[PDB]
Amino acid sequence: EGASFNLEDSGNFLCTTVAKGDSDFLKRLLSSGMNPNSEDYDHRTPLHVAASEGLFLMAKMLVEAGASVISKDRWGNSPLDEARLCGNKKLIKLLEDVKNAQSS
Amino acid sequence: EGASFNLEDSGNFLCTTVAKGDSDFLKRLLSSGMNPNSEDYDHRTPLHVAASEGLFLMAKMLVEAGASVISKDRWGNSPLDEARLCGNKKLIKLLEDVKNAQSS
Amino acid sequence: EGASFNLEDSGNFLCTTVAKGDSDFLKRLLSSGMNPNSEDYDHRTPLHVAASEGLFLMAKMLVEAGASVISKDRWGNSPLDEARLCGNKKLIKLLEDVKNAQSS
Repeated sequence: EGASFNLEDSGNFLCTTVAKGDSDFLKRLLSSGMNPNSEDYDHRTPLHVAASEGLFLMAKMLVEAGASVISKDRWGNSPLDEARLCGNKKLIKLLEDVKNAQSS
Repeated sequence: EGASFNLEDSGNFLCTTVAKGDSDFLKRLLSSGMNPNSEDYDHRTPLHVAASEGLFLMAKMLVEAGASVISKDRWGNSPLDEARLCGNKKLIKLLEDVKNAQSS
Repeated sequence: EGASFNLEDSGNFLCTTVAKGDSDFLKRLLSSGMNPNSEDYDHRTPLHVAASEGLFLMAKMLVEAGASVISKDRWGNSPLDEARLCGNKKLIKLLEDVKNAQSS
């Protein structure tokens, strides 16, 4: 039938979702179609949070959800760059592939 | 009678309140006795968030409520450091004076 | 009553648990008798595979349980070597310090 979450700070809620690590909850959220590109008061995406804490799994779910790897936080660099600094080379290369496809 | 907010991730919620920008709401929350400097998933205290926003008054009552100037973000920077990034001389001076008071 | 898992190749099953991602299960195992230093056919502790896969939380749990981060697998690579393979700074530092304290 159709409903929109329209949660206040939905992006921040997703960032926190990413933070706590309830994987099933975030798969359900992206299943409904919640935009992972929504930022926060820090203007950081949930993808930023996943990269910063190095959540390869959660970040790739957000990537299939359409999160922008090239949307850069106000001071914090692109989520891919955030991943580069945090480490988790696997995450860096995956987000690198994303970034290529996205920038195209 | 004895009342607690009992807010998990209460620092995160205070950061979302900073995002709202409602000084009155924030004052009420603080007056209820909640300022545990719980930072955020991004390890950014609500004082850090307000400093990044450029906020002075809301940062002011956050400082008086108990949020220490020595608190660190994910980068480990003080809210005074984030105000230095902001450059608001009144905010920088406020956090600087409180920092000098608190260093002892 | 004095119960122990007594599992054969329990290290391999621990590593498989790390592959699954169920952190609570692994925590229960290590808290109920499982030794985090248990290896596999490749002489890899769950720290080994966890650091290779970059699973910061679960390698953290076995570090809390306490396992050798100097132990070399079949490749002659320590869980520190696997952390370097992952590149995640948080891991790299965490296993570095824990390995240093234990190696002494």
